[PDB]
Amino acid sequence: VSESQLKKMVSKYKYRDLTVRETVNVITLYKDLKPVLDSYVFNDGSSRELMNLTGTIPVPYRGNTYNIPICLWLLDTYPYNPPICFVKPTSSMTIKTGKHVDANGKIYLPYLHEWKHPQSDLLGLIQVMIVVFGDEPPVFS
Amino acid sequence: MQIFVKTLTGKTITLEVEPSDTIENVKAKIQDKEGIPPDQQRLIFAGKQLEDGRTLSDYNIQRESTLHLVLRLRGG
Amino acid sequence: MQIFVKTLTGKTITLEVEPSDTIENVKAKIQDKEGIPPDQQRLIFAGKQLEDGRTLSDYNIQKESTLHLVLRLRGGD
Repeated sequence: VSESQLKKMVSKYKYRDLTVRETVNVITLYKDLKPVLDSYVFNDGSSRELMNLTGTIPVPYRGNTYNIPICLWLLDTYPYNPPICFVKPTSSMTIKTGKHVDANGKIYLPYLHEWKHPQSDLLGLIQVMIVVFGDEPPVFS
Repeated sequence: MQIFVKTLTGKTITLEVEPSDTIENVKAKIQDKEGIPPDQQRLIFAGKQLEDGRTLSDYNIQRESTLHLVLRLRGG
Repeated sequence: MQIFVKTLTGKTITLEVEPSDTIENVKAKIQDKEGIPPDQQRLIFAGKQLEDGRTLSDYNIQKESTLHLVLRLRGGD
């Protein structure tokens, strides 16, 4: 919440402004998404404080709207690099591994494989996630 | 369910645990397969360090899931 | 061992504690570096709130670990 607090959690980001703006443009359309500062321990064990967007996104399916929970991670430099998406399934959700989701929850979409920064953004990434998830549900009660 | 565990050398191990299995228990299973002391094992899922006081369902770990194992006592 | 502490503004602080160090002690060290009253400091590790009656080893905190500090009452500026 607040734009000031947002510019504080991303003070160690090479491209603050950009990130911020983009973030503001995201939470703006998807209020179900809120920024948070947490430590991301890579597989190598290393750790780093990055800002991710935790929450849920609306994905209409069979006339029903499912609020699939995701967690986008931004690296000190997410203005040119693709965020680390993840499907955080609840105790009442079962990951349906497919072409855009594995057993760990990792998300796979052409938008990430071909990420640039001049045309690629969070908003665009989220919108594309709703379109793909709409045709292919990564989870099922 | 069945899960996978990758190492730092490039070795994958398969284990059969249950959603009600604690991480401490998972460490023991790995100590019986590889012989790595639980006190010298670091599990990581989705970039998150699992605790020995939590279970698998607590982390939302489904089947065919992949976990990372890190050994301690080498650097800092 | 050495540990790190991030703030809500984006500031990292380095401290040298021991596995036998209590949480309350850690708060004092931060109060001498920044001057933040222990009663106005909230430590968090792995999404868990550390207690002032527990130690670092109790939370399985190793070296090079990162901790989060939260201010109560909204100190702000």
